[PDB]
Formats: sequence, structure tokens, C-alpha cells
Amino acid sequence: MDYQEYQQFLARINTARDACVAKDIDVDLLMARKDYFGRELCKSLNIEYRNDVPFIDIILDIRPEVDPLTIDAPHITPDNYLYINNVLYIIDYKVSVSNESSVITYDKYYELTRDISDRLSIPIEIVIIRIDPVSRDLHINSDRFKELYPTIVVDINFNQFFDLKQLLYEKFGDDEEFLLKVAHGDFTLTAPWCKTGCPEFWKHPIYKEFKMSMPVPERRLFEESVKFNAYESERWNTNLVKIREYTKKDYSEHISKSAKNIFLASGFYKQPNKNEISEGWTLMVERVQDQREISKSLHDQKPSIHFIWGAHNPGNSNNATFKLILLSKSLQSIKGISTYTEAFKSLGKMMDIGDKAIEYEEFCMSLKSKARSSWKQIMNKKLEPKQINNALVLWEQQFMINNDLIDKSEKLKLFKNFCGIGKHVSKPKILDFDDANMYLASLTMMEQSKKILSKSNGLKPDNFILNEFGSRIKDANKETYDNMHKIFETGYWQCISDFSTLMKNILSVSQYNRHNTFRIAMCANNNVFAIVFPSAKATVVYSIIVLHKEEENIFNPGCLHGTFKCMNGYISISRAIRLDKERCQRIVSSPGLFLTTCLLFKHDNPTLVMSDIMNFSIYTSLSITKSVLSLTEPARYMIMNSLAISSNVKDYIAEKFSPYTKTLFSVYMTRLIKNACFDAYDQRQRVQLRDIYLSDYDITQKGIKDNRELTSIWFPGSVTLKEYLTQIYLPFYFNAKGLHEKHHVMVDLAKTILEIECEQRENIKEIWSTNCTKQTVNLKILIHSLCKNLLADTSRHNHLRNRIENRNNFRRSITTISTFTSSKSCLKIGDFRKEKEYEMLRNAMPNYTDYISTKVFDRLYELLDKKVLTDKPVIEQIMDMMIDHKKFYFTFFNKGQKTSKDREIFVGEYEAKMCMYAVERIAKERCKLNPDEMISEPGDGKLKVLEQKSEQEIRFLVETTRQKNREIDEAIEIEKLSLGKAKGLKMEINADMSKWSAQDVFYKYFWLIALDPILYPQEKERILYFMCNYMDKELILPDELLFNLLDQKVAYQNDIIATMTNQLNSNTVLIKRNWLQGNFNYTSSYVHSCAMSVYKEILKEAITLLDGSILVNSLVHSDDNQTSITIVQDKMENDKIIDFAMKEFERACLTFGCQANMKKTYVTNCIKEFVSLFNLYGEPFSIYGRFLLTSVGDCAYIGPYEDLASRISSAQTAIKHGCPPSLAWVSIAISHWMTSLTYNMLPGQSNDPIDYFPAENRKDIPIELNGVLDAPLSMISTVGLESGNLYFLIKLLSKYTPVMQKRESVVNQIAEVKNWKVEDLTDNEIFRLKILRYLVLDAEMDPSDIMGETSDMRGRSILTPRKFTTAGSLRKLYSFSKYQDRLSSPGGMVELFTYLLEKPELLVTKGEDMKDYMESVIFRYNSKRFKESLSIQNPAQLFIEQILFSHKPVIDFSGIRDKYINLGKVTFTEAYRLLMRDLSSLELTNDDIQVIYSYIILNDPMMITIANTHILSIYGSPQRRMGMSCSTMPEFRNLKLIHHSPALVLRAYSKNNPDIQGADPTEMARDLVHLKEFVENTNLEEKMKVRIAMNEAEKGQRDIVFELKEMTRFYQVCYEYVKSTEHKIKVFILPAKSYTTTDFCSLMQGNLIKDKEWYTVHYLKQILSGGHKAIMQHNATSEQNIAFECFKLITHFADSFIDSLSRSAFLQLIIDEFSYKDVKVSKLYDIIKNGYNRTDFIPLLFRTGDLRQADLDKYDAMKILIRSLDYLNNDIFSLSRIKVGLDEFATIKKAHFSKMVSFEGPPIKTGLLDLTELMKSQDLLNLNYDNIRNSNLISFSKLICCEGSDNINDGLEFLSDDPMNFTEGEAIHSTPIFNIYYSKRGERHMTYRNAIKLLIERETKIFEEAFTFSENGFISPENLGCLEAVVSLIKLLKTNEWSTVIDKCIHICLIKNGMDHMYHSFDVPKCFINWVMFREFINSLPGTDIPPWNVMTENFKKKCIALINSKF
RNA sequence: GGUAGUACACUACU
RNA sequence: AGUACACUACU
RNA sequence: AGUAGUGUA
Ligand SMILES: [Mg+2]
Ligand SMILES: [Zn+2]
Repeated sequence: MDYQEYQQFLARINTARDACVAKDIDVDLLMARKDYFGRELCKSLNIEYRNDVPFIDIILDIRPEVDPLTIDAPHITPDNYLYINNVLYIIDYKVSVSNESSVITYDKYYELTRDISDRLSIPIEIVIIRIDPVSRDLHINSDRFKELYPTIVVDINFNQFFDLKQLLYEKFGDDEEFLLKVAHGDFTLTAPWCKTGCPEFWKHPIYKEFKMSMPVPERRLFEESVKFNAYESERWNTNLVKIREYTKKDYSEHISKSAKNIFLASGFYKQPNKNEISEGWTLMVERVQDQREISKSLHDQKPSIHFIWGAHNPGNSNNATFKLILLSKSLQSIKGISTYTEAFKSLGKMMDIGDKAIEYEEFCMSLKSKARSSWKQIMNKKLEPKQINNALVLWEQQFMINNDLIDKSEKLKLFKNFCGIGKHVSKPKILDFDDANMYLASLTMMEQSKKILSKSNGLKPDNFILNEFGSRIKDANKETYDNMHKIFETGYWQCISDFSTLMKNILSVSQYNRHNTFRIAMCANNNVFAIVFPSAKATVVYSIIVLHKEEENIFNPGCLHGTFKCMNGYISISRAIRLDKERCQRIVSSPGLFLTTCLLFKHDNPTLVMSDIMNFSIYTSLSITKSVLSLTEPARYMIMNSLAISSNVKDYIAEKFSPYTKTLFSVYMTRLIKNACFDAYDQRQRVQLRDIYLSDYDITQKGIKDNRELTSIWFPGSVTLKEYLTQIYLPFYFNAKGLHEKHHVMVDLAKTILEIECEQRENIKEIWSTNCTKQTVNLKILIHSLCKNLLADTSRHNHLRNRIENRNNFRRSITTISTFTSSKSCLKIGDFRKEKEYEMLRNAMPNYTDYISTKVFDRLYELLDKKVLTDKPVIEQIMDMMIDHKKFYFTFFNKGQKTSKDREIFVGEYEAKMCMYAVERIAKERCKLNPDEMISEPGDGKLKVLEQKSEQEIRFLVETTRQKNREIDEAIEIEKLSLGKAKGLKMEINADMSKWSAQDVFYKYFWLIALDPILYPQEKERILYFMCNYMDKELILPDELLFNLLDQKVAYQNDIIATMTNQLNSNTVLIKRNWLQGNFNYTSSYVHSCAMSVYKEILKEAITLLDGSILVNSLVHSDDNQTSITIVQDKMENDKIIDFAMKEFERACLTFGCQANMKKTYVTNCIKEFVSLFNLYGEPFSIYGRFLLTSVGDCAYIGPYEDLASRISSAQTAIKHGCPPSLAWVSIAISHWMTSLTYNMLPGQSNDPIDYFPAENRKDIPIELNGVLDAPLSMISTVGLESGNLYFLIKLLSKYTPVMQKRESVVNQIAEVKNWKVEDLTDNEIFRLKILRYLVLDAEMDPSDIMGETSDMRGRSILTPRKFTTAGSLRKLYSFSKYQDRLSSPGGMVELFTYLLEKPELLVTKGEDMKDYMESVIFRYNSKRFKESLSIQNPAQLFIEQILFSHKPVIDFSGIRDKYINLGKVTFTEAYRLLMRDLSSLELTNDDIQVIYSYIILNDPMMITIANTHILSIYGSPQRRMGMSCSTMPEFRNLKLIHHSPALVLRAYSKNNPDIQGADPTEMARDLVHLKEFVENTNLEEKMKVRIAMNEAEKGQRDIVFELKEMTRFYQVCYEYVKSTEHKIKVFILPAKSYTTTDFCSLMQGNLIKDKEWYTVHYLKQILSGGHKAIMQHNATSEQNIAFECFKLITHFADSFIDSLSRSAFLQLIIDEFSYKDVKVSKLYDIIKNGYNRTDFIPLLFRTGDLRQADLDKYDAMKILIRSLDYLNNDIFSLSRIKVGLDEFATIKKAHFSKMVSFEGPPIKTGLLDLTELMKSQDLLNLNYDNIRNSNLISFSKLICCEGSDNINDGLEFLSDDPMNFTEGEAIHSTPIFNIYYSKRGERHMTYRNAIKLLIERETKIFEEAFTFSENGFISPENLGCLEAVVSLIKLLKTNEWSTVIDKCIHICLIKNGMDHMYHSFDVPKCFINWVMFREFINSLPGTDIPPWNVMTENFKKKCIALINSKF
């Protein structure tokens, strides 16, 4: 941890050049890690630190009286010992990831100490403390030791040692001897998976083709390699080395040629520019005109928004019946003649209620009351229309189509030519997007929309989002709050809210619409209506009707049918719209999308116009068509390529960009993109980089400058680069998934697949070539690279085969693998004609391969039941299937993604799944070792990897450039020399691969299989036979696609499908070279990595020819490549290098069969983009807008709480990806609004709970009771929706704890709960506490409990609606048929249930046996929810059903009442009322409050830590986020009590045998003991037994299913208790790098409070608590950390800012009276003295005496006499630094000065400076000399306490005169130009005192000339009289900080001028209490306009005038 | 020409 | 209604 | 363990 020791290790690594000493380096590194952990553990435990203390020594120490030689002490050396309570504990520190060494050392030490334990009559305990370096989880075996130490708070980081190990291994990676020397064990191969290999593989036609393709020597080499057995051979790498040596000549020749190409390359690469963009645009428009039908008519446009809107009418009433009457009258009174005017008038007559409004209301109310009285739908009773006036009414807003009221001809005209009901190869018609008239029409449309919608609403901006989240959003960003207020005031919000409400009403009324009825939908607007036409994927037909007084005052986005005159104005009818419920639901959610988009685009940008942003967002948010889809996604490639250094944007536009402009908005956005391309080319040079700050240990202040110089894209303004990237990339997420149509997408996907297959069949005939032919692989280079990479990878780890089998469950059963037991679909081949009934297709097409789709688990059940599969180890069965399954069949379906063209998705059969599983797991485990591979990297860690690569490339650039240009810089401190100096080049190739799986040479994987060392020859033969049979796979065409292709009746021109299928005579097509998408990810990625390694070699050699330095980092996921190249050379310009690098990148991709997408491949100098993730310049960046937009996404629609928890997930992910707090809060508000809208809980609505509960606002109601979340954003991110209860409890603590403990730790504050008075609690608090006590917890719980259930062990759902829903067909499931047979079997259920009781662990864990699996599969069918999931369900239909059933009795209140002490289903409102009634009778007591606190907070260490962070937080100096970084969330529960896996522990507990398969005998015993203790102390077994007994007695018969359910919850709780370290991968973008839990919490809290700036957070006490997950914590930690921080801060502050002489007196004075963090510093000093950590404060102790020479001896042991020390420190006056020897220096570690604000004490008055305020000073404590000398007199005036000082020179004497540090910045001279700033030791003239002197002189001169009221000067007697007047004035009035700072500044000026005597003699002038003339004088004050004091003097005068006027 | 089972949401500062 | 890589919810 | 959702390729 020590930085000097880190430097020492770095020097050892750098200077080392022998692999024999690198082992010494690594061993020393491991010892340093162990000793560091031991020292930190001893500090935490507060025990004296020892290492390898002799056992005889410890025996003598514990028993000095006994004579030595009484017994031979064992030679073992314990790390440390501890003797308390007559028990000796032998402690051993271990820093390992495993327990093998721990257990063997435990056994050895125990055996060797038994004899001494018996003799000396002392029990000896062997305690092994083990820490896991990668996840800091502590493991302790001795429970007695853990009893001694209840809280162990070891919080340390091992990242430094990992970095050194990585540096050593990368330096000596090329040395195979070093790898062998550091290898663990030898090369070991497990037992062969198969006993025999395929003999028919050699006869396979595919193998014959491959063999004939290869030349003869390669055929021989392939046969030898596949027939090679590593275990039999003397060396495993015998054949690998032979092949590598054979191919070395060709490999070296290829590398040398490719390197020689650098000279032949010119400087001209594919630069994007305006000419290329224009030519590409011309080619694109030509291609689009050829492929489409271009229309120049505006009347051919399609609706941009399927809606028309008009402002409301304040004069008219908003009652529903009045609106209906008004609509009927307006429809009837249409004047004029038109096509449908008579139909509209007839409809208005049909809906004419007349004057019988009361009768209509009564009829509708009676119907609704009848409907709502039943949980189920009312059946068998027919609704009969009632005639009211001329209206035949069936329901509210439902009317008959009366044949008498409408002519038949008019009715058919309307229904067919208008609504399309009863209605009934050319090119798709699209508008001309390049036509000037068409673009002018689009501009006119957008201008009209802006004009109509920019006006004010005229109504209150009050709404749910604002009311419930305005405070949070305002505190986060007042500007965001103001933007929201403006948005809600404008008319865009009213229009989109009206459209959403109206569309929800349309969806509600369309469910029960009949064929002869039409519905009327109404919204809050009294002028906007909807008429829903009859309808039967369900569709909705609606027409929007708008009433407006003035014509042309309507908002028409190309949806209007016509505007007609009526009574009292005009009526406008929109054209009929037919939409899918999926698009309708998006429209309903659209307000959230609109608000999110507007706030994202406007955030932190004053140069943008909110009107323009909303004008764009209203169209993108409501876009539900493919027209905008065709533009959003290609825009990324177009604009990003244009900004790039090298890109083929011209070819991209010409060949791929295909705008689909069916709408005027699409035309407008096409023009926007076109302009943005040229602008992006023009403005690529305005990107600038921040000044890098390098500390040589970490990088801070890195990235890209924030200057708004780039032009905005979609709307006028200026943006930063980050905002520009957001504007480029966010629009892709405006698209909607599932917009495609199955018919067309199946046709296109089949066409693409068959076209690729046909092209491969015809054109592609060569497999191996040397000239980089398309779809061809260079054989020699491939083989050589594969050999090299395989050698390196398998040399890295010696047990690769064992690791594969262990991690992939190869040795375990088939039923224990998730991918083989899932509910995903799989293909089944065979005769299934009966189930499928299709008949016509079967008869008409002979060669039809019959197939059916089934679930994976069902297929596994079938194969197990038919004995095709067994429960033997899975790998043996997999290889058996590799031989048996000769024919592979696949089918495909469309993904339905959000891109313009859908993606084909392939489904395979079970045997193919298993074979590919084996191959892919082998490839995966070899990819894990390779650093370049990125699929093996867990998700979201790729951001951290990108950051690390960028940081090391920055460091390499700086170091290499400085090292090379040292000579030139020395010569400078010449222009000709500067010309010839070396320059740095940085290159980022963000690349894409074209047709990764479609066009790939599958033969290159044969070599990967054959050259693999870890496989046996028989395994290789079987796998190669599988691959050969895979290359003969057949694609089964889908039945629906075949149906449509057979129902055409007109022959297609060139039907590729018919050609490939023999004129539709077969449904199967043979696919050979296209390994199917997604099946061979790891293998393809490995070969991609090998290709990039060859590229790296080529680049390194080529740069070697240039005598330069290069660093190449390549990241490869599957087909997405991120290659960054850093070059520092001087021979040639950068253009030649860029051209050469790009040409060789393309050539290297083509060499290995890959093909880079040059259209989508672009080169940048700074920006990295690997997988939707960006690294701007060392600084991580991500588009969190996608997570922000997914806040309104679909959910399970289970209930109000379940729905909310799903969307808070998206909010939290957005927070993790860098979303600012205000936008995160907006997303949370939108999620709450969406849920409340779904369940009709919005304010004022029926299910709104605010009235029924004692709460002022919905923040007071619990989430489970339908409140809104109220908690800090850091809490929401960390604990995740438990934050509601946590925040409520913390607020209760902060409100009711006594003042003495108010600033104590959470455990102490909870211990003080017994003193609470329950009578003082408010009604809301009482209600919430009762809810927590009785609804969340159990009545049996007692405050005396020591262990209890954690919040993760219990659910939170209370009010969940129930639905009467049919299960579905489920006919095709063989397992379901077996389950039905078993159910119909006599009593089979009792046996199956009995088996599940006998093996209860099967309920929660996977079974390890076929019988166990088959029983579980049969059992799951009992649960209704599983069957519902099995049936396909539409989320759109579920959402509408939840809306409709909101008033029906759905809540089962019996279950809720069963929760507390001791009917029919109930509605939401009645449930609220009943819950309040039930809770009224219950009582609450201090005992109950203690139970709540103990069971909610004291259980979880994470909950305790979060509560401590909230209570004890101190917020420091604000600062702008300069350089961000990634940091993963650490583990909050470090202590581990269970070692074994939870499944194994549960299996052992179900039985009583600690000895289980795969379970360590003795290790499982303690886990079983712990689990039994947990069960007994929580009384789970007793509670379950009592519950089942009571239920059995109540029912009268044994409810066996109830017993199963009880066992399920019991084992669920047991599983949650015994769950081990999950170690989730959760990374965060944070202002700084965090290493420990406290650092992470500080960074989270400081980052998630304000949008503008982030704060430094330190904690008053120690936040972390040492405890276990389910054990109560009643012990708080010590204050030693506070003492350490205090005295480190004190020593270093005194050294830095105090003169050498005054330092000791300063220390003594501050020790005597001051206090740190509410703790007296004398007490902290006593803690340090009377403690076992005194070697960290040797200089501090020396200055205060102490030492006693024991500390010096201990320090020497860590590596010196007292008098020698005293003599040596004669010249040194440093409090923090002392010299024990002539060169040895004992020092105290530094602490950040931001914590100095925690010191409180009496003033330290010396000279005129009061040092207390200096410690409290914020500006003047900075270490940099420049920053100190450049501070202001406003800050400096705080330190002035003169009381009669004459000279500032003697006043400032009490300041440090040692040299300070200053930041010197230098340029780098690289193609991306940037400056690095590094602090360096300054010379003598720059000291703290000198900086203060310069500050004083400059600022006082400025202030003097600012306040020379008289012309003579500052010292003139008249000016002095004016100063006397002003000081008397300010003394006479109330003190203000303006007055104080002005007084201090004038005082310091007078001290400089030596006017102090009169200053202290200032009094009221004799000419002056005439307040009138004081006012006259101050109003006559000649205030100057000097800029710093201009605002200051005016404010001071104004405040004085206001105060003196308020006085009178 | 005839036929076309199918119980309910919003109801608002507008 | 697929492979993989995750994350978060509910039972 | 099952189910749902989201992001990624
Ligand atoms: Mg890419
Ligand atoms: Zn003074």
C-alpha cells in the first residue's frame, strides 16, 4: 500500500530481465500482500501486530514462570497469537481465493499444538483468518474468536498488488520459461469423455472436401494433429510446436511483406468531405427513385401523428353528458354538402340523447353497478338496447347503428370507403424527400404545429409528476424544474396528454364494442372527441372529432379529413385510423417519452429553444410507423462517419441509406440529417481535450472539453461533444419494437438467407487463398496464429480441461443445466400432422419435412421418458448424440427488433443444442484466458476495460513522447530541431464486421478443434464429425411463410425461394457455409482475436522499421472490434501511417475469413465505441437515454407495486450509466405516473388512496399501499426499494432520538429507542409503524431475538388483483399430457406430493437425478402462473384488462387479514377501508418499535451501513465533474458464515448426512450447525408446524398442497440465509475511482445530490458495521479511525501551513482545547497512545515525549536509540516527518484537507491571523502555490484578528516558510493536442508566506483603488474620515457578512498602510444620532464601478439603506 | 341477400 | 418467439 | 428454482 514500496516493486519489475528472478518478484509480491493484510487486520482488531512469532516465544510470553525446555515447542511459526480469558488463540493470516491451504494449515497447527494444550492446562484454538482478494469477503473458522470480536471492519483494497502482478506477467508473458516456472502443478488431463472415436468421420464428404482443399503436407499435419494424444506424448505441446515451426517461414514472410507495405502506402485515405457526401446523396436518391414510387403530391402523405387536436373551450361545461349532447348537436348541424356529411349527420342523430340526460345517466349507472358487483364477467344475460330520444343505447357511450336513422347507401359508403369495414405488384409510395415543394410543405407543417402548440394552456400546470416530485427535481436542478414547468405550461403538453388520455379511453371502449355499435371516447379537453367504429392481432378503428370556434385553429399533422361548419363554430373530422393495440399502448405511454426526450435534449444547454425541442419531440414520441425507423438508425453511421478521420460515408449513403419518407415529418427529418452530414464534416476540428492531470498513480481531470461550439442537429443551437453524441445516438431509441408485419418480414428474411446461400453455391468455390479473396482464409497464417494463441492460452493455465468440466457441469447430470431445462422453444422433427391440425400444404407438397415447436423442458422430459437420454454425466451423452444425430434441422422466425430491417432468428433441436453447448463451452473457457476477448468478460465490465485501455494508452503516449523528445526539449531550453522531433499519433478503429455468421469460412474451426491440446483424439473425432454433419444442416421454411407463398396466384418474377425449394416442392434448403447466427459466438470471437493478434504483429514490425514505439490494444466481442493504436515516431507524417494501418486492418480481417464493414467502420482520434459504450478520452460515456426511455416500458402487470418495482429498475440502471439526479428523478416520477395511470390511482381518480389513509400527500403512503417512493437517490440506487422503509425509519430516528445521541451511530440511536414516547408520534408515523409491525413482520417476533429474517427473505406485495383467466390449450406438451394422465390416474397426486415432501430441496433447487427432474416438471403444472406463462399473452391486452377490471372485486382481503391476528373478494377502495379499520384496533408500543428497528435495520449490515451513511454524512467542497471513472459496487456483507454452495447446504440439511456427493465432510458439518442455529433461533420450523396443524384442524383433512407450499417458503428462507457471495457485476460511472466501501458510498452520495457539481463526503463516525446477514447487531465500532484521521490531518496541516518554530506550540495548544468530529482531541490522543498502533505516529509521539523505545524497536522490526533520535532531529522541526537514522525517515500518512472543517476549538490568535479560521478556510488550504497566490481578499479577510497589529510582515511570520508545490503544465505534441499538468517541487522563493504576501499586496492595492473615495489617495485624511464614517455606520447597524468582509478588507489595507492606531480609534464623527444625514451621506456615497467590488459595494449600500429604512 | 357469440374504463382546473 | 453476456423485479 | 422486464451482440 505504501507508495514508496510500490515504487520499489515497480523498479524491481522494470530492471528485471531474467525469468529466474521474476519468480522472486512474484513471491515477494505475495508476501507483501499477506503482510499488508495482516497489518490492516491487526489494526482493525486492535491487537499488537506480530509475524511468524516462534511458538516457544509465545509459550514463554504466556507462561514466564514455567521453566524452558519443559517441552519441545513445534517448529511451526504462527502469524500471531492472542491470550485472553486463559485461552490462547493461534491466528494465521491467509490471502487466498480457496480454503485448501487454510484447512491443511488448520489441521497441521491443531495436531502440533494438542500436546502443549494438554500439558500447560491451557486450551489452544487454531484460528484461520482468510480474505478473498478479488471479492473482499472475510472467512473465519473459529466461532469463539468471532464471539470475542463481534464487529470486524477490515476494509482494504488489493488492487495495487494485482496491477504489479499484471505488469510483471505482461513484461514476461513472451517468456515461456517464466510461465512454466510460475505454473501451478503440471499439465493434467481428466478422464476421456468417450472411449471410442468416430471411424466414419474420415469418410464424410465434407471432410473429403476439406482434405482435398488443403495441400498434401497440410493434410498430413491435420491428420497427425487430430490423431495426437497429449497425455500419451512426453510433452503436450509436441505437435503444436512442430506445426508452428513448420508454418514459421510463411508467417514471417507474410508479416515482413505487410510491414514493408508501410513505405509503399501513400498519405491519401478515405477522408469524408462534402464532395463525397454529395455524390453519395445523388447515388442514394437515384437508387431510391428506382426502388420506390415517388409522389410529388401532398395528398399522398400519411399521418405524421394519428391525431388532431384543438384547444379547449372554457365557456362550455366539461360534464360527460353535456359533452355528449354537444357532440351530437355539432355533428347534426353540419352545413354544406360533402362525401360523408350525411353519414356524419346520421351518426349525430343516432347518438342524440336529447333532454333525457337524467334517464341516460340512471340507465348507465344501473348497468355499471350490476357489472361491478361480480368478480367474473356477467354471462348468460343479454344486454338489450334502450331507446332514449333518437338514441338506441346499449351501454354508456355505446349506441346502435340504427338502420332507420341512416340511408343504406350512406351507411355502406361510410363503413367501406371511410372506416375500411367490409372493404374487398406496384411499388411502395413515398414522398419525394428531395423535392423543394415537398420540403417547403414539411416546413409549413412544422411551423403551423409550432404556432398552434407554443401558446399557453391557460390551465394550471398542476399534475401528478410535479406535485409528487417537484421538490426532488428542484433540489437536484432548479433549471430542470423550470424547464418542466415551462413544458407543462405550453400547449404541446396539453395536446400529448389529451391524446394519451383519449387513446386510453379508446382502448377501454373498444373491448366490448360490437359489430352494430359505435363508441364515443372523451378526454379532459371538452372539444376533442373520438368515435370508435365496429371492429372484430386485434385492431382499433377510431376517428378524432375536434370542435373549434375559428377555422384553421386546429393542429393537423397530416391526419385531417375535413373541416365543416356547424353551430357555434367549426367541426373537424380526422380520417379513420386503424391501429394495433401494441402501437396504441405506445401512444398511451407517449407523454413520458415526450417529457424524457425534451428534458434530455434541453438539459444543461441555454443555447437551445424549448419550443424547438418540443416541436421535434412531439413528432418523434408519437411516431409509430417505419418511416422514422428508416431514419433514426442510419443517422448514427452517416453523421459519425462524417465527423470521423477516415470513413467510407459516401459508399454508406450510396449503398445502404434508404430513407422511407411516407410522412412530411420524415421528409423534414431527412433534410435535417442531410444538413447534419455536411455540418459534421465542417465541425470535426472543434473537438478539444481537457488538460490531463497525471499523479503518476492515477489519472484525474481527463476527457473532452465542454465548449458549446458544435452545431445542433435536429434543431437550432450549439452543443458540446457529449450532447452532440447524445443527439446522434438517442434517436435510435425513439423506435418501437414489433412494428414489423410477419408476412413481409418472413418473405424478406427468407430472401436474404436464400440469396446468400445461392451466391455461396455459385460464386464461392475456393477455401484457401493468399491474395485476401472474399470469403477465403489464408491457411498458413491461420494455422500459425492458432498454434501460437493455443500455446499461450493453455500454458497460462494447467488445469483447463478440469476447469471446463467443473464450470460447465460436464460431469453432472443433464437435468442440472439451465440451458437444457428452460422454457425456451426448440424444434421437434417427426410425424406431427394430427397435433398440427396445413392439410392442403401437406398434400400439395411431397418433400415436406414435418416439424413442430415445443419447449426445451418438455423435450427433455420426453427424451428422458423414452430413454433416449439418461442421468449419466452430460458430456458422455452429448458425444453419443454427436455420433447418433446425423441430420440437423433448423427453422427461423423474425426477432421483431426496433431496426429498419428485422433480424432473422434461428431455432434448433435439442441434440443440436447439446452438441453446440459442448463445443461452445470449450471455446468459452479458452476465451476466458485471452485478454482481447470480451464475451467472456461479464456484462457492463467492458466499460471498465475500455477505460483501463484508454488510461494506459494515455500514459504510454505521455511517457514515450517525453522520453523521445527529452533531447529536443533540452535544446529548446531551434525551430529546425523542433521540426525533426518525434510526434505522437493516436488512432481508434471502431469497426464492424459484415455478415459475421452468414459469410464465414466454417472450415477454419476444424483446425481450431484439431490443434486443441486439451482434447483426446476420440473427442476430436466426434466433435469434427459433429461439425461435418452441421455443415449439412437443412433450414425448414416456416409453415406460415409457405402458406402465403402458396396463396399468391401470380408467379413472382425471379422467385429465389421457389428456385431454392424446387418450385415449392420441398420446405427444406441446404445451408453449408452459414453457421447460424449466435451459435458459435465464442469460437468466432477466438478466431477474430487471433486475426487481431496477427494485425498487432504486423503493426509492431512496421513501426520497428520506423524506429518508433507502438502500443496496440484490440477488443473483440463477436463481430464488433475496437482497435486503438498509439504510435510515437519521427520518420514520416501521420497520413501515411493512417493509410497503412487501415489498409492492413482490412487485409488482416480478410486474411482470417472476416470482412470489415468499411461503410460502418470509422476512425477517430479520441472517441472509442466498443459495444454501445463510449470512451471519449479515458472518460467513460454511455447513452443513459435508452434506460431513461424504457421507464414507460411493458411489465408483468401483476399489480400496482409489482409494476412500479419493474420500472424503478430502469431508473436505477440509468443512474448507473451516468444519468444526472434530476433526470433520474424525472424518470422515477414518470414510472410512478405510468403505474398509477394503469391502475387508476392518479390524484382525484377512484382508486386514489390519499383520502382513505392518514397522509397529507402520497409520499407518506407506503409503496405497498400505493404511495410514491421517497428516499435519497443514493439509497434508491443501493438498497433498491427497501429505501422507503429505511428512509422512514431514519427520519423517525433523527426526529425522536435524544439530542445527546442525535449524532451517534445508528446502532446507538436504535438502542435509545426504548426511551421514545409513543404518544408523541403523529398519526402518519403511527399508521406506517403499525403497517411495518403487523403487515410486514410477524406478531410472534420479540425484541429479545438475536437472529431474525432479513428484508430480502420476505415479500412486500399486499394488494395484488386476482383474475379469472383460462390456462390455455397446452396440447403440444408431452409433459402436460403425462401430468393430465397422472391427475386422471387414481390418486397419483398423493404419491407425487409425498415424494416432494420426502425430498423438499427439489422445491427450490434443481434436481440431480432424472426421477427428481421428472417429478418437478410434473409438479410445476399445478401452479396456475406457470401455465399462464406457458400460454402466449399480449402485454397490450393485459394492460387493458387491468384498466377495465379496476372497479371489480379483485383483492382477496382474507389473505391480507391472515397476516395479523386471525367473506369475498374486495375492491381497492374497500380494501383500503378494511385495512384502516383492522389497524385501528391494533396497538403500538416501544416494544413494537424496537422489534421493527431490529428486524428491518439491525439484521442487514448493508442496511446498517446505508443508515450510517445517511445519518453521519458531511458534505465538502463542491467541484465540477472533470474526469469520470468506472468503479464497481463492493460487497457490504463481508463476513461469510457458510462456505458451501446454497444448494449443497440445503441438500445436506434435508437429510442429516454431512457427507454428500461433492461436499467436504468436515466443512459441511459447521454449515449444517449454522443453518440449524438459524432455524432454531428464528422458530421457522415451529411456526410452520403450528400453521399446518391449525390449517389441518380447520379444514378437517390433510391439505398436502398446503404442506408443500409451507415447505417451499421454509426452504426459500433457508436458501436466502445460506446464499453465498453472489458477487454481482454492477459498475458505476463516478467522479473518482473508488476502492473501498466507504469511498464508494462517499462518491455515490456526493454524485447524486446536485446536477452541476459533485461533493466530497466524509463521515462523522465509522459507517461500516461488522456483522452477519441475519444476526442482530448491538455493538458499535471503536473511534480509532477518527483518531488516526485527526492526527494525520493535524501533523500534515501544521507542517504545510505553520512556521517551524510555532509548530510544536500549535500542536500542544490544539491538543489541549480542540476537538475533532465531536470528540475531544485529547481523548483521541489517549486512544492512540493506549493502543497497539503506535508505529504510525512516531513523529507525533516524539514531539509530545512518549516513544519509550518500544515503538522504535517495533519500527525497526517492521523494517535506533532515543538519544540518537533526539540529536538527529535538532535541525528538523517537522511534526509529520522525523529521521530515525541518517537517511531513514519515519513519517505519518497524509489526509485530505477537506476534513479540516471538522475541528472545533478556541481561537488561536497570533499576530493578526487567527489560525482557527485558517483551518476552517476553504480556498487557502490548497497545496498549489499558484492557487494560493491567486486567491482573493474576500477569502483572506476571514483570517484577520488584528487587535492592534502594526505590520503585516511581522503578522505573517507565523506561516510556513518551506517551499510549496505548484502545477507545471507541458504540451505533448501529438495529433490530438493536449496538455498534462503535474505537481512538482518548487524552489525557495515560493512559500506559503510569500504567496500570502503577494495575495495581500495585489488584492489590497485593487481594493484601495476601488475605495479611494477622495482623489488624494487612500491615506488622505479626508478618505480616512470617510472610512471612519463607514465603520461607525456598520458598527451601529446589524452585522452582515458584507459589512464584516468590507470591514476586514479596509482593516488589512490600513495595517499595510500602518493606520492601525486610528483604525482602532475609529468612532462616531463629531459632525455626525442623525440617521437622516447618515442616509443622505450613504446615498451620496461615490461607489466605484471596479468589477470585483462593483456588485459588492452596491449590495452593501442597498442593504444598509434597507436596514435603516426598516428601523424607522 | 343474409349472418356477425363478445357485462365496462375515463367521467377531469378544460 | 433462438443462442450467448448481464442487470432488476416479483413469487 | 420458476416467471417477467431491460440492455448488449
Ligand atoms: Mg462497433
Ligand atoms: Zn487592527
